Amino acid sequence: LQSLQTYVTQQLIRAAEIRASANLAATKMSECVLGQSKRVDFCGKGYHLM
Amino acid sequence: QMAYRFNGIGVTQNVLYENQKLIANQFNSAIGKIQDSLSSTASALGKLQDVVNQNAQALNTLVKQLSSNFGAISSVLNDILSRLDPPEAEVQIDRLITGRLQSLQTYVTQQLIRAAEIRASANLAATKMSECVLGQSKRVDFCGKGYHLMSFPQSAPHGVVFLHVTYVPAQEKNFTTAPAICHDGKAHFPREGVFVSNGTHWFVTQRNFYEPQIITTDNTFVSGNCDVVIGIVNNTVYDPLQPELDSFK
Amino acid sequence: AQKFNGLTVLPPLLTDEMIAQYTSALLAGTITSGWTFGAGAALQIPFAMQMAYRFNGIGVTQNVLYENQKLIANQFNSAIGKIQDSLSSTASALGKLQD
Amino acid sequence: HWFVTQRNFYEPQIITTDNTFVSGNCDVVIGIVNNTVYDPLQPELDSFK
Amino acid sequence: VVNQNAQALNTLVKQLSSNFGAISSVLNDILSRLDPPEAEVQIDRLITGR
Amino acid sequence: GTNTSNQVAVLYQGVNCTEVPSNVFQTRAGCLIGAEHVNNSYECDIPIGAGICASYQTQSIIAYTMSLGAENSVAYSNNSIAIPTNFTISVTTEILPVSMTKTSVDCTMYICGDSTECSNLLLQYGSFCTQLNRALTGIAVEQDKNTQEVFAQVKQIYKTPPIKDFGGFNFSQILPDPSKPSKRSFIEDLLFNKVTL
Amino acid sequence: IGAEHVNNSYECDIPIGAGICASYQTQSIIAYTMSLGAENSVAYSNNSIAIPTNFTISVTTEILPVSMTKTSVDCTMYICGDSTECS
Ligand SMILES: *[C@@H]1O[C@H](CO)[C@@H](O[C@@H]2O[C@H](CO)[C@@H](O)[C@H](O)[C@H]2NC(C)=O)[C@H](O)[C@H]1NC(C)=O
Ligand SMILES: *[C@@H]1O[C@H](CO)[C@@H](O[C@@H]2O[C@H](CO)[C@@H](O)[C@H](O)[C@H]2NC(C)=O)[C@H](O)[C@H]1NC(C)=O
Ligand SMILES: *[C@@H]1O[C@H](CO)[C@@H](O)[C@H](O)[C@H]1NC(C)=O
Ligand SMILES: *[C@@H]1O[C@H](CO)[C@@H](O)[C@H](O)[C@H]1NC(C)=O
Ligand SMILES: *[C@@H]1O[C@H](CO)[C@@H](O)[C@H](O)[C@H]1NC(C)=O
Ligand SMILES: *[C@@H]1O[C@H](CO)[C@@H](O)[C@H](O)[C@H]1NC(C)=O
Ligand SMILES: *[C@@H]1O[C@H](CO)[C@@H](O)[C@H](O)[C@H]1NC(C)=O
Ligand SMILES: *[C@@H]1O[C@H](CO)[C@@H](O)[C@H](O)[C@H]1NC(C)=O
Ligand SMILES: *[C@@H]1O[C@H](CO)[C@@H](O)[C@H](O)[C@H]1NC(C)=O
Ligand SMILES: *[C@@H]1O[C@H](CO)[C@@H](O)[C@H](O)[C@H]1NC(C)=O
Ligand SMILES: *[C@@H]1O[C@H](CO)[C@@H](O)[C@H](O)[C@H]1NC(C)=O
Ligand SMILES: *[C@@H]1O[C@H](CO)[C@@H](O)[C@H](O)[C@H]1NC(C)=O
Ligand SMILES: *[C@@H]1O[C@H](CO)[C@@H](O)[C@H](O)[C@H]1NC(C)=O
Repeated sequence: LQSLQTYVTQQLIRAAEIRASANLAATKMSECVLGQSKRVDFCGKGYHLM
Repeated sequence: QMAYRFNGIGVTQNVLYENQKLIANQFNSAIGKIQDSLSSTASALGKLQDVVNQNAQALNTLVKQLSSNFGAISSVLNDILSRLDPPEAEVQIDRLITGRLQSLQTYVTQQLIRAAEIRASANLAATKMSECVLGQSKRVDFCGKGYHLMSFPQSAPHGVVFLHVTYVPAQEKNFTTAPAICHDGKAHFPREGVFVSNGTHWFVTQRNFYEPQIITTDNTFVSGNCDVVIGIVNNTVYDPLQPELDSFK
Repeated sequence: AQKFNGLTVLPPLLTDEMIAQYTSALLAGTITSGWTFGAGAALQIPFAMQMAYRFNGIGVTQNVLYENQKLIANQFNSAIGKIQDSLSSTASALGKLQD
Repeated sequence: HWFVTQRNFYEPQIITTDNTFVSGNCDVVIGIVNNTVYDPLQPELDSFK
Repeated sequence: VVNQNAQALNTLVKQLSSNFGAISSVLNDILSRLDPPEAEVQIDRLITGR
Repeated sequence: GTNTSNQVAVLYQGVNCTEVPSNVFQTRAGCLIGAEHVNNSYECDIPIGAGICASYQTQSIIAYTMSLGAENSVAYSNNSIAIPTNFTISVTTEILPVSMTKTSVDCTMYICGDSTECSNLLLQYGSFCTQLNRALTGIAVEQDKNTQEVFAQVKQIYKTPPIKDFGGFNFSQILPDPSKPSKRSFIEDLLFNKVTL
Repeated sequence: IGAEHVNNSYECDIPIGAGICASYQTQSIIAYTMSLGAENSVAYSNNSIAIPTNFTISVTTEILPVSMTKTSVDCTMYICGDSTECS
């Protein structure tokens, strides 16, 4: 039971990292693909085109 | 202020003044529709109700674990202390204590994770408030679908509700376009907008709203001869100075 | 992965074909209509004008694109080929997913 | 010779009233130089003869 | 941040002095006073708590 | 849902189900019974898995492959453009949580419940409860900071002017009403009556 | 118990709860309802605008942590203390 609880806690911790990465990916998709970001280093080095 | 905010989304400020009544009526109808849609529940407020349910259910699950036995003869501590001698009651008290302590530790860990999730959501909410309410956002889809104009906040029992006002084009027509106009061997490009034609004549119109203008030196600039540009068309340009000079006779 | 001893894995809701279709739709929209389809209905427009708009937004006048369209197209084509070659060279840029 | 060019690309133009604006005398600005400017209206005024 | 790391570390260090139901919190005393076939049942209850 | 009907469907996950002992439909996420497979495709109502979703037809339960959306081809040409001639303004709603309930739990009453000998046995375990109380207090204190940093971004309390000459715009549904005792807006009042514990 | 209730209102010094805060008068402890901020009404009109005529530049400071101390604990040495039988 202790081993199973440790595994569950580790998965719960890793899920937050996965969710944060997914939110960042969605924001980058929306800002760089559906428009032209005026924001430096958010969609690559240099002035962003598309 | 509406005239300022339309200028931010690349639309000239004049078009508000010939359509102020229509815009006001559309805004009022939209507010009424939001009221009616909020009255007709579609699980819109689920993002708060689920949080309340997960807090209450976790707490209640913590409550029922007090009735567990954990290998003792009975879960009631008073029965143990009033039924057995201390040197034999201890070997039950210790395991009951360990079980209860483990349950409490699990509850605390779950609360610790949920607090971080809620705090991340709160940081996002504060960023959105500062972005959409106190200014006019340019990043897309951050304050609603479409070109953002303004936002209004409203209170919630454990959150905040934003009402985003956006500008959306409605109906379109298609025309033949050209990248530049060649006149007197010189290429011409528009200062703003693009060249459009209805089949017989060429005009200059705005980016997001059809409003034709006569091609003039005032809203065009010249850069080099026109042989290099691909797809250039062959049309004249008007200069307002010549009629004034002729009238000076 | 493997399943045994009381533990199982579950398939995701969306298959790889649906994700590929979504990406293809996004690519077609962004190459055929610019940013218009993100706000509302898609409006068709030739690609050279769209490159001219994107040049105009970074503080560069749109006349320099038309005078250098072939060079920019050649540079883009070479860059795409270089990116394609780089991944085929077994470079470990995919560490993030593998980790 | 003096010219006017873009921010991020070299493209010299002849200094003209059409791409400049006037504000105040030149006694207060530090580092101002002493050069002429072109006015396109004079040839057209001369054309009415 | 510095204080909240330091206090956690100090509380981790202090937990080594707990008894956890054994006859002594010092493991050297446990293995110097008792015969191992009845001393393992004293060692394990310290091991679990630590 | 019970209020809609009483018919149900049963899904067996990860089983070929030739050995599971009507309608039997094989699915990559395990076969399900009590559902009819159909040709058509719609938006997903109830997710099953592997691109399969189920819904109530209205008097039967059906299973179908998901549909991503309507398909359309834009009329791309190298000399054609499309320009809008009319506009419509719209209002959308987005909801975000900011805080949760503050709770505090003491060990001694929870574990021991005022028993003296239990308290004597408990103190040999060290300082677990000091850690637990510190963690719960740290969770509780940061809840107020979350509300403090979202609201209270304005230094001074501005009041609405008496006359509502706003160029024809009507903000009466969102401005506060002094008559109702809690001094909330109509929409804000409507929001508080929809959330229950 | 031990705090004096007053009519006035100030910014919160020590939070108590439900809009109540406590502070030291400089020479007794008092309790008061929180004051949200200064109150004023803007002179709105349908043909009036306000334009600034001067400006001041200001510098502000913001601090953010980036890292914490790297620590490592040996499991066997901590639990057992170089104990063969314990290991
Ligand atoms: C642009 O759209 C608006 C509404 O979105 C149109 O206004 C309506 O036009 C119809 C046509 O007779 C009237 O019956 C309605 O009373 C108008 N108002 C509303 C709120 O529906 C408008 O005609 C469209 N065209 C132009 C050029 O503005
Ligand atoms: C605008 O503000 C500046 C400073 O904020 C003013 O400059 C000061 O003017 C007073 C007037 O007597 C002087 O005593 C100070 O020495 C000036 N400098 C500073 C740094 O305070 C200025 O007068 C204001 N008005 C205008 C039109 O600039
Ligand atoms: C305009 O759009 C319609 C609808 O797709 C299309 O059939 C037509 O060819 C386009 N061009 C013109 C000039 O009508
Ligand atoms: C195009 O617009 C001009 C504007 O005056 C008009 O005279 C002409 O008839 C229009 N042509 C067509 C084909 O609509
Ligand atoms: C594309 O443009 C060229 C000229 O730039 C023209 O000759 C050709 O007809 C156009 N393509 C189509 C399909 O009309
Ligand atoms: C454009 O018009 C001029 C007018 O003389 C003519 O010389 C030239 O050949 C024309 N070019 C095209 C491509 O029609
Ligand atoms: C800086 O500019 C001034 C005139 O504005 C000039 O006299 C001086 O020489 C310049 N500095 C240097 C190092 O040349
Ligand atoms: C600039 O030129 C004018 C023209 O006569 C002259 O009066 C003035 O002294 C000159 N200033 C400098 C700094 O050379
Ligand atoms: C049950 O379904 C009916 C029909 O859709 C609906 O009118 C009703 O509001 C639902 N709920 C209850 C409690 O009857
Ligand atoms: C289920 O079992 C039968 C008999 O062994 C087999 O023929 C069939 O292929 C199995 N189903 C699948 C999806 O493999
Ligand atoms: C679905 O359509 C296919 C043909 O595309 C057909 O073979 C199949 O029988 C249809 N399914 C049903 C349930 O009729
Ligand atoms: C605003 O709307 C409300 C509700 O429809 C109405 O009672 C009120 O008179 C409206 N305000 C104005 C100025 O017409
Ligand atoms: C606050 O003022 C009211 C009258 O405005 C008075 O009745 C009340 O006693 C005052 N509060 C205290 C703590 O004295």
